[PDB]
Amino acid sequence: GGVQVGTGTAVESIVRLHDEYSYYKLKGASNQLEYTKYMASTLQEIAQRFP
Amino acid sequence: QLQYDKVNFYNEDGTIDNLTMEEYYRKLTGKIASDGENNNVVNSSNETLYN
Repeated sequence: GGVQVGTGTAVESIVRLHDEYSYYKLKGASNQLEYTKYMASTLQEIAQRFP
Repeated sequence: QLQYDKVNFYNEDGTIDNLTMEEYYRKLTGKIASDGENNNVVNSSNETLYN
């Protein structure tokens, strides 16, 4: 009618902070940590035979 | 004179083993003792383990 009617605002989102580059940063950390930790346990397990 | 003398025993190995009964007591007893500490060293070897 010559005057403005705005539908204004609608609301929709469900999202979180992210970085795919980071995701595999964490992957590698687990991988290498896993290698060393298991390495550690077996290492001293064997070394434990005798002080 | 017999008290000096080494004399022979008629043993399970079939031997006629010229000897003093003293050494027999020695060899008999010492063998018995050896078993003890050797095992209880193994216990010490074991206590490296179980703990």
